[PDB]
Amino acid sequence: GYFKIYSKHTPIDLPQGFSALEPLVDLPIGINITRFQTLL
Amino acid sequence: PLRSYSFRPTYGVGHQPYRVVVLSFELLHAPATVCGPKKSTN
Repeated sequence: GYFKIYSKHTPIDLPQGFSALEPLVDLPIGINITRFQTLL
Repeated sequence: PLRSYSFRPTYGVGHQPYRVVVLSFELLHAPATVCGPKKSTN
């Protein structure tokens, strides 16, 4: 029931490197996410 | 359908304005997010 977001920002298909995303936010939200869509 | 209490500042103790706060609690499987102070030692 927790919504966890990890994130990482880098300056550069996708790069052929390794970088570990770090914990950004854990939120007690409560919803039951099943689908999602990007916002621009 | 509904009448009125109509208190006076002289009523018997009896029927007098009494404030009530019912603090219902929850224990759903969703994560708990309301908690007590959790005091801390030195």
